[PDB]
Amino acid sequence: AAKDVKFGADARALMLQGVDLLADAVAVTMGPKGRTVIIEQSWGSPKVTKDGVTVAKSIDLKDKYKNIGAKLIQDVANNTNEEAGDGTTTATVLARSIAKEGFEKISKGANPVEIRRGVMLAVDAVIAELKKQSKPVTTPEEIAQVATISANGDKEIGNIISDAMKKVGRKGVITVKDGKTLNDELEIIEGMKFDRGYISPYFINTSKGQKCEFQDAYVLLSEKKISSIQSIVPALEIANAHRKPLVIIAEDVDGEALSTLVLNRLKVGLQVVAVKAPGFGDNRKNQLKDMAIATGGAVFGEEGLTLNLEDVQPHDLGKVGEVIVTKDDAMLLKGKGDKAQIEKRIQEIIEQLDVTTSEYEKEKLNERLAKLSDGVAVLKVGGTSDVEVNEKKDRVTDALNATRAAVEEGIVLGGGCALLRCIPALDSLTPANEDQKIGIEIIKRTLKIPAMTIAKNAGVEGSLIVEKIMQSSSEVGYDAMAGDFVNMVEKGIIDPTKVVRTALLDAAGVASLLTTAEVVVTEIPKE
Amino acid sequence: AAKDVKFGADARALMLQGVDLLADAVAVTMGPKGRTVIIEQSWGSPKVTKDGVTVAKSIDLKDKYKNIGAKLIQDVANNTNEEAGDGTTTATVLARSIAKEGFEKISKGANPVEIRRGVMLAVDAVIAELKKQSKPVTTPEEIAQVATISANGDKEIGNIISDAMKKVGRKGVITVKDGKTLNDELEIIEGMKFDRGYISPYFINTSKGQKCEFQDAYVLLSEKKISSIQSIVPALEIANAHRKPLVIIAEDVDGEALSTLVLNRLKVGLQVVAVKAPGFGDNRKNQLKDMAIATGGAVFGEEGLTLNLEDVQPHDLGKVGEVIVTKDDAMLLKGKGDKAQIEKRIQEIIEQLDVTTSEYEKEKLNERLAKLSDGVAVLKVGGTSDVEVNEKKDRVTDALNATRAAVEEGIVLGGGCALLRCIPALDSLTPANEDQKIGIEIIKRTLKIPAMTIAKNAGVEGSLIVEKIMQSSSEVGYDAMAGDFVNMVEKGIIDPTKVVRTALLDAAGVASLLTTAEVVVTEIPKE
Amino acid sequence: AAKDVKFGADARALMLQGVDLLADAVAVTMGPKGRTVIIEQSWGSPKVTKDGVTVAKSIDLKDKYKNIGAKLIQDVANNTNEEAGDGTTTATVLARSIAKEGFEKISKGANPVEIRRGVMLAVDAVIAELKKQSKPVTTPEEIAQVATISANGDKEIGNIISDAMKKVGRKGVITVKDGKTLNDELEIIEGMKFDRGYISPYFINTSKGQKCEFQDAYVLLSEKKISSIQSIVPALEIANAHRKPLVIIAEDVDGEALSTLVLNRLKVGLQVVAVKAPGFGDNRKNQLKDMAIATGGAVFGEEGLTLNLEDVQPHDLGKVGEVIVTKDDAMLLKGKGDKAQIEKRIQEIIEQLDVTTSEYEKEKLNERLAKLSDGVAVLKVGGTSDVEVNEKKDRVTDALNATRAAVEEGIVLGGGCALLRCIPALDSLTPANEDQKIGIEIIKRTLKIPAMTIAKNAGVEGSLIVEKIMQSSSEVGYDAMAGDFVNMVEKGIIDPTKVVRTALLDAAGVASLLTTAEVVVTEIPKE
Ligand SMILES: Nc1ncnc2c1ncn2[C@@H]1O[C@H](COP(=O)(O)OP(=O)(O)OP(=O)(O)O)[C@@H](O)[C@H]1O
Ligand SMILES: Nc1ncnc2c1ncn2[C@@H]1O[C@H](COP(=O)(O)OP(=O)(O)OP(=O)(O)O)[C@@H](O)[C@H]1O
Ligand SMILES: Nc1ncnc2c1ncn2[C@@H]1O[C@H](COP(=O)(O)OP(=O)(O)OP(=O)(O)O)[C@@H](O)[C@H]1O
Ligand SMILES: [K+]
Ligand SMILES: [K+]
Ligand SMILES: [K+]
Ligand SMILES: [Mg+2]
Ligand SMILES: [Mg+2]
Ligand SMILES: [Mg+2]
Repeated sequence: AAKDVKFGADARALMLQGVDLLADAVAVTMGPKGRTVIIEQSWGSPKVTKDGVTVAKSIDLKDKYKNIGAKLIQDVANNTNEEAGDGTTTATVLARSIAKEGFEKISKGANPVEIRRGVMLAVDAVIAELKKQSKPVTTPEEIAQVATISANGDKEIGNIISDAMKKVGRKGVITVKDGKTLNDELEIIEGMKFDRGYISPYFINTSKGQKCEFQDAYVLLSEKKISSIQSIVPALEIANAHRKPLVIIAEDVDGEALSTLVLNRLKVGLQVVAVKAPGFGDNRKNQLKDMAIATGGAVFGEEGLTLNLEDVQPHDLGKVGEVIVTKDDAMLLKGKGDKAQIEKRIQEIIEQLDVTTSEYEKEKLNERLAKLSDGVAVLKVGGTSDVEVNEKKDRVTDALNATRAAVEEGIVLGGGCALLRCIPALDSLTPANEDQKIGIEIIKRTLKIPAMTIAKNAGVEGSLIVEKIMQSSSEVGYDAMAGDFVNMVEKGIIDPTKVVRTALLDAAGVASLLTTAEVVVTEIPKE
Repeated sequence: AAKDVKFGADARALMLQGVDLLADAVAVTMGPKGRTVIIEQSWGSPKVTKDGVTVAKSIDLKDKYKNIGAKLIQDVANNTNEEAGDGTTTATVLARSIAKEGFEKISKGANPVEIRRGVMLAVDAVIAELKKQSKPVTTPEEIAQVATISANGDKEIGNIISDAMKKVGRKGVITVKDGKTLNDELEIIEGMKFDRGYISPYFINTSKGQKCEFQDAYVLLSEKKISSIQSIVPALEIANAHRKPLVIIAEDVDGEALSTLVLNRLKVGLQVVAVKAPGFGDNRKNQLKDMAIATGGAVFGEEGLTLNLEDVQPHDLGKVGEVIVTKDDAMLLKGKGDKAQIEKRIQEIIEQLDVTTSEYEKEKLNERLAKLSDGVAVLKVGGTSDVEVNEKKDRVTDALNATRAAVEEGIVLGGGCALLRCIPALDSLTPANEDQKIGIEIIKRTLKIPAMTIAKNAGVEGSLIVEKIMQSSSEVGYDAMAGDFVNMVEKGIIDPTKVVRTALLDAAGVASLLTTAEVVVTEIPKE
Repeated sequence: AAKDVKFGADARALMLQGVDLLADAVAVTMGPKGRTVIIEQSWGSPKVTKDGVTVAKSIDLKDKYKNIGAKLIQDVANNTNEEAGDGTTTATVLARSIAKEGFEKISKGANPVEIRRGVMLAVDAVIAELKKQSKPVTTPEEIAQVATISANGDKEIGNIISDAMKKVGRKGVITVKDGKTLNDELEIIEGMKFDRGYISPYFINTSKGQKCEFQDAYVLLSEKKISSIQSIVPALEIANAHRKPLVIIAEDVDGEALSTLVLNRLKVGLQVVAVKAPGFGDNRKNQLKDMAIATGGAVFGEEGLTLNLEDVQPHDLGKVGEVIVTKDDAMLLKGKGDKAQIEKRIQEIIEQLDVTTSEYEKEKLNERLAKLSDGVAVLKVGGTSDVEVNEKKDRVTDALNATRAAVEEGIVLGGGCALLRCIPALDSLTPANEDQKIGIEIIKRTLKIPAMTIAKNAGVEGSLIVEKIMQSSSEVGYDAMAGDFVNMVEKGIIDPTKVVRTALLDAAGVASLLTTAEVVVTEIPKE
């Protein structure tokens, strides 16, 4: 394949043109006053979206040289989306700013590698300052405010998320599905999440979602590994006799048993799924007992009152109404166990919580209580047509991800003012030479970009707004939706720290490497 | 694939051009004085229709940017057709008006999201007013008037529909079929409608209507799911040797059996279709044995006197005269079961009705007896050629859908006067800011469109007609066919409330979302 | 697929151009002085024809808009050909006239739907007048005149058809085959025709005609349905032993026996065909025993002196010289029954004719006598080459269809004067408004077209001929072949009523619907 080679400023200009095009397309959706982007779909209706990485991933350019910058910005946005789940537009605009400054600061005597090192040093200092200034979340009002801010100022989504996390706890399970009505509905379904996926992908019974879903499934628990075929055949016979699916939760399944299960499922049609038993040692036995009590079943392989898998009986297996299994996790939703046994187990765990003072035991008992009690939550998004339902689902997912991020770590000022207050942290750095000084100055100039973009999207002059923000007190910022300078914390314009630091880190790490190029090699287009 | 990105007013202008073209094509058919549209068919004679969604779905534009607006208006029309079954042209014209106003009201300082929120609020207020103004239907004359109005003023269609619903009840089953004479006639045929769609879309054997039509097909039943390939091979062999279609009524069809069926149908040509079994548990078995007696077949998989699917022999399966299957519902009309067993099960059901007094059991038994006794009504339309028969079928289907809608809910003034009287309901709203006020004004101006279009199609000026209507009393409207201001209720120009509110809701919900776009991304054309 | 949309007079002009082209091509063949059309055939010699439907079906235009009008006129011609079997050119010219008038009478204030309604009312009135003016056929001279007029003035064909219907009765069976000589021949073959097709397409033993032909076949009759395989296996054994084809005529054949017959015919090669038993109840038994005595066989399953099927013997099966069976009907020509039973049964049928006086029994006995006595008649068309043989066969088929139509219903004046005398019938109609009056006027102007076209093809001025005709008495018309005004009834220029009313109805029904169009949607041609 013949190739074309470009040298010097021409390649930089072409790649900067590509980066500018992609970032200008992306940045129109930033802020409370941003607008949407319509993307043509080949198989049906066009998709209307406000999500930054969704816009970034859908732009490919005919030119070979601009496509390089487009792909690099796409990489920035995708990394930011995967690591944090939010703040892709901020990463895109920061990447464009850093790339433009780096391209403009290249001369014959300049050393781009030392500029990259200085940029990395400044970014590390800013991240340290951000972590120092962070504060934790303690009240449900903060959760509601975070959810509302992340959902483009929709208060109903924030209230729904806050109520869901009240009902299922701060570490509960929340799932988003498309609805069939005009309003949003929240349903609380009992269940557990034991952080174990399926052993073999042959158990998948659907083509969409890549999950194994069974209804009214039998529960099979074994403390020890399943090796003998005769220890599992009667269970399969019982499951087939009742025409009900079977769920196998043991320590491990060897090759012979797994092959037999796969062959029976593919040929006969038995709905059998085997997963790894969660926990280790004592915790594994405790959690097996927990599911046995919850589903009304029993634990096989235990030393005390040992019950063998060979003489398995229908009454020795628990019943679960619905099972959902994926490659990362699996859930059993509604068991059929007696309430008395569940109450006894809960009381025993509560008593054991007050017996010993240790992090490990207390955390394990709290996890067991949460699994046995909280359950899962499902959110249904309503609307009239598919496009608006999809857009609302995107906003709800972004709000959920941002709320989880703000629960894991602390929160900072929103509206782009968090990065502005970290500029004085760059005054404590001592560059080793001129190039590190150039990099530090590039980062210092770049740190003002998010606030300027948010102000510009609102129809005002960003420079004056940023200058006024920097001259006010530490708690005063700009309210773009209202157009007034207000107390950010009191008005509830707050953002997670994780999203901000992740976006800054990814943008800097990719753009600084991009700005060190001298030669670009691309393939000649074919006919 | 390379993509093209457009910014600002260019994309909006192109999308508006596409929307204007599609809506101008659609709107010529609205009103009693509307005209028809000829759509070319690639496999035969051209199709002449007066139906709005049929015209809308058949317009695709070469330009990539106008096609987005075309697809969005097509989605509006399709949603209106699926939810209500009538009023697609009204939805199309309202959508065009809202889109044009929204595109005209976008400026640098405007916030389209708040405009959309205001539009939604105004639409909700108007819908509440419409629900308040509605009145129910009490006499068959109102039904005849509704059917006549919905059928483009054809009194014979209204009379025949009124007679049919008198004979089979207001909540019966009515079907439309091709006639072989010059006139329309009504016949009563016993049958059942079990309310289930088809498993796979590959079973469609027709080009028009998106349905599955077989004649003189056998019936296969299975209480349990069909999984093994060999459990279904003898039935397929029987269907092939007997050279007649086959119908499978199973709990579910897994991937292997479905793949075998679709490959056999595509390669050999067997007319086989599988649909989901209606009901659950005991009701499921009751309905399956319902249809077993109705067809004279047998129920497979039952615990008592179990009969396997592997040894199926033709007297173990029933026969039906004709099969109608669509994605939502399916029916089998003329079974071949003997009368004695049907009667004996009828008396056992009426006896079971007298055994227990409970809502669930009584409702299930009433549904079963209605299915086994009342039967369906078939309408046959007359004509000399296929084109006029198809046009009359479209009009009769629209009339039936509108009659059902006006039976479920109330009726309002026709001719577009229902929305005009709801304009004062918008004067009690207090917008939160300028943008919500702009949205409310957009909706207020849009509410006059249907009456103006109906008047314009009649060859007069719509503005003067609307102005004179708004200055008259509450019960006075414009008769487009006669050209006189008359009492709508006395003259019988009335519309269902459900159709009006559905059309308005879908039109607003899609057009307001469309009017918030800033960037359009389309794929570059290929060679 | 990209599509093109046209509005207003452009689409109407294009469709009118297409209609004018097709009708101008068709109309040159109308009348006694019409000319022929040569149509290219891709696989051999060109086809020379004078039939209107054949010419219409072979014109396809490159332009997408003219092709719509072409297809509509083709639909008119095909419907007229399928319904009456004659008068396709009249339908084509009437359709063109109505379409042209309707396109000319469209303005801003016009309502085409009311115009269509007025057209339908006018057509109904004209058809009622035509039915009033009809008179029946009573003499062979009228039949000869009808056949001669329909055969383009060929007296030999008329004489042959008159002789054939004299020999085999007015409700006899006449078939046309290719001849191998220079002259036309009529041959009389005894036989019976029971109006029943065969059960399964698998019995076809040829590629041309889609009919099953056996020679020197056995006859098996069963009063009841054949269910047991052992009740039929000896029949195939006897048929294979004598190496003769077998024809089975039973009430019905179940799936098992049909599959066995198909398998044996495909693998072994036995010439067996299954057909349905004609007649219902007593009539079925009477037909079965009549064909049994005609073929010298016996009827199995009769209650009195029951003869079983499992012990079937060669002498129990009738013998027939040859069998012709198709989808719609089947023929048994040369049975081997003894003359004594046939003559005897003739005597008892004649006796029971005079025993009771009832329309049902008298009709059944008359059909039984016709089947047992008349037989069939075959017409062989002679010529030197294939082209002129095909043209003569087309004319003979047209004459046969017209003669059958004139036997079923009455006759009216020919030469297009039948429609002229119905113009005053339109003066008694009172239109509801202006548009219905416009439609009535359109029909009134259209009614003069056939006479004008016939006169125009003769080389004279049609307007003067029509004006002179309307000023003469009721029985005076124009003789286009001789150029004189003569008494049409005396000279034998007469036409069937069915052909005229069918052509008028079809042409009006399609053209009036066509004239209401406003928008035309066509696909962009692909390179
Ligand atoms: N009312 C408001 N006034 C000022 N700033 C606001 C207001 N509401 C939100 N913001 C800020 O605007 C930003 C919201 O941007 P947005 O959610 O569109 O994009 P993002 O965080 O880069 O990621 P994504 O596109 O994936 O959602 C955040 O920095 C948030 O703090
Ligand atoms: N004689 C009449 N005078 C005034 N208004 C009328 C008259 N007849 C019908 N209308 C009104 O005109 C409208 C009829 O619309 P039309 O039948 O063209 O299509 P639609 O309801 O939008 O749906 P679709 O095309 O799917 O059938 C209704 O609002 C009806 O109330
Ligand atoms: N000698 C005649 N003088 C005047 N009119 C005649 C004479 N012979 C026949 N006609 C009339 O001319 C017409 C014959 O038309 P022609 O046979 O060309 O076609 P057609 O009946 O329209 O149908 P097709 O083309 O399918 O055979 C009839 O209306 C018939 O009454
Ligand atoms: K965004
Ligand atoms: K319409
Ligand atoms: K002709
Ligand atoms: Mg965000
Ligand atoms: Mg309608
Ligand atoms: Mg003729």
